[PDB]
Amino acid sequence: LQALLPKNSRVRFTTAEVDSAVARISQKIGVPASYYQFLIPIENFVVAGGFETTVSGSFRGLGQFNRQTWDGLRRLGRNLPAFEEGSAQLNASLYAIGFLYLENKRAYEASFKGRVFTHEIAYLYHNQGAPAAEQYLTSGRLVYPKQSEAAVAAFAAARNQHVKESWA
Repeated sequence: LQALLPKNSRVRFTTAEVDSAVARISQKIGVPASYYQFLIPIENFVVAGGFETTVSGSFRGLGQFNRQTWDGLRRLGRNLPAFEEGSAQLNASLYAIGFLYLENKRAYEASFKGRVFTHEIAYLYHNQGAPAAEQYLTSGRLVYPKQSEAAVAAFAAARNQHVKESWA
């Protein structure tokens, strides 16, 4: 039973086709497959036989990208289709998730020298955007606070991981 959040069109992908595409793309672009396995179930509906993803409104597809974030990657030179087309596609959305991870990793490492970009930190960056993610890490307040309980839990873990020097 999916929890109702206060805030029509979906696409369904099978687990196997997601897994196959993740394995291929993650290897190609140098992003851990485990990051995709972490992110996809948080952002999308896990249903019998795979995942369903909303492709209407501001946030779309497996990565739940908005157009501005998607277009940012294109501006960097990433070969993606237009937001509205690619966000409804398996491969393009998986490339975008990974390209964004790579960009956010650079942003995190530039602001916090010597620290490790963990999966939960990467998800914070993915969801809030790098500027707002850095703001949450430093201030403890979300710029865009209307997120799911699972997301908020991930962000709290991310900040814990960020501040603490080691596992403990």
